[PDB]
Amino acid sequence: TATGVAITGSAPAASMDATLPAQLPISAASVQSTFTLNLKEIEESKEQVT
Amino acid sequence: AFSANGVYTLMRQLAQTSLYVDNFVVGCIPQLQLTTRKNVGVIKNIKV
Amino acid sequence: AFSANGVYTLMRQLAQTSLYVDNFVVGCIPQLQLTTRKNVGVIKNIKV
Amino acid sequence: NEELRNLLEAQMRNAVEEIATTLNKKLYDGSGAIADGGLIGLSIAASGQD
Amino acid sequence: AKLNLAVLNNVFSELLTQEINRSATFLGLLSKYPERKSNIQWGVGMGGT
Amino acid sequence: PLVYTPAVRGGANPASGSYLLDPQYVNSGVDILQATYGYNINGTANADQLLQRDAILAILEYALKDTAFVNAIQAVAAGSGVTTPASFVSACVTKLT
Amino acid sequence: PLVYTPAVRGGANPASGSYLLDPQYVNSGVDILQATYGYNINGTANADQLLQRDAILAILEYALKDTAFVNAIQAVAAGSGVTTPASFVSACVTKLT
Repeated sequence: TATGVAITGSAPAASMDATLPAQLPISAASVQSTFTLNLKEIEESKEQVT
Repeated sequence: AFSANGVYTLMRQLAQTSLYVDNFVVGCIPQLQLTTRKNVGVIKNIKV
Repeated sequence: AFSANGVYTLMRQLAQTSLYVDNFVVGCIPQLQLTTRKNVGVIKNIKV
Repeated sequence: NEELRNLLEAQMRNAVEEIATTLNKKLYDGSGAIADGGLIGLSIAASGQD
Repeated sequence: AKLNLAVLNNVFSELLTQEINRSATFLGLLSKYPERKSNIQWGVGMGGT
Repeated sequence: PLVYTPAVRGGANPASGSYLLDPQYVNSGVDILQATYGYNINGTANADQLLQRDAILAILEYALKDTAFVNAIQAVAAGSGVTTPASFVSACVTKLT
Repeated sequence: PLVYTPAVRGGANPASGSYLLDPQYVNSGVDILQATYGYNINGTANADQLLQRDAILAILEYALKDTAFVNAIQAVAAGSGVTTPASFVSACVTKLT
């Protein structure tokens, strides 16, 4: 703050500035996927599909 | 009073009474001054 | 703060109001710190 | 801390030293059971029970 | 029972965001002057002849 | 029955267990709190402590921020037998029963 | 009338106003808090908010550590209609008055 006193005044009241946190958490979850393909399908798809 | 953007401000760190305090101050002494209210035009209350 | 026997103390001559006065101070700021109370033994309440 | 920094390497040396200190504790209390680790121990080696 | 659940520490980062608006536009163009007197006096001339 | 979820938005249940509380302004004005909450350190579950931890976070995320709860716990502390606050916390339990 | 001191031993009224709480083990078992408490950051405390600060620090130090207060706040949460815990705190403020 900045207030106005007289020239022969008496030094007005105290005031400082301020900061604040944010803390923004991330560490719980994930985005995942599976697909579970077979081992015999990867041979009968090289001479089956054009 | 030094230089602060053309406004003369004076520091003067104050006195001290306890062992652990500093208790500064800073201030200036201003005035605006308009000559010849002839060039001056105002418009009042607009819807805003 | 100087280092009298490793303990840091601060001088701080205070501000004076009358003409013939000085009004000094002196002080420090301590803390003791024991880790790991494993090596420690006490023999409380001897006849004395 | 440097030890708590690498979390696998700290618990690696922390489990071997638990195997080592639970093993001599069973050298005095061994009974041959699976919960006693299979050790026989001095509880019945330093007395006559067969 | 985690072995560093109470030794991990919370450290900020150099990202101070200026949020408050403390601007000075009209003060910035008034062509400042150092008047070291008690009061400013000048002359205003009306008519009459 | 009560269906409380951790009110900290992105990160209700963490991997480490250091569930970092969000900072909250406690007197409805002037102070700030900034807690954490480390999970299981002397056991795991007990199947009862999951309901008591379901109420510790409720009295700490929401209640101290509230302005009507704190004026109630202000009124209990002004009683005629409330000093040396092991009697403060015992004269509020009998209010809650 | 309540008489009270900050419970951490050598750190009662700090210089910077960051009153670091000493950690308590809250669920009678398995958890930990490690909170702090910032002093006046949005003004001052104007002679009534000292009394609210007198009771928030008592409910945060000597109450969450206790085993009969966390069991007294457990039984309110298992009541009737105490869901969505902005009503858990409003069903607790009716017991304290």
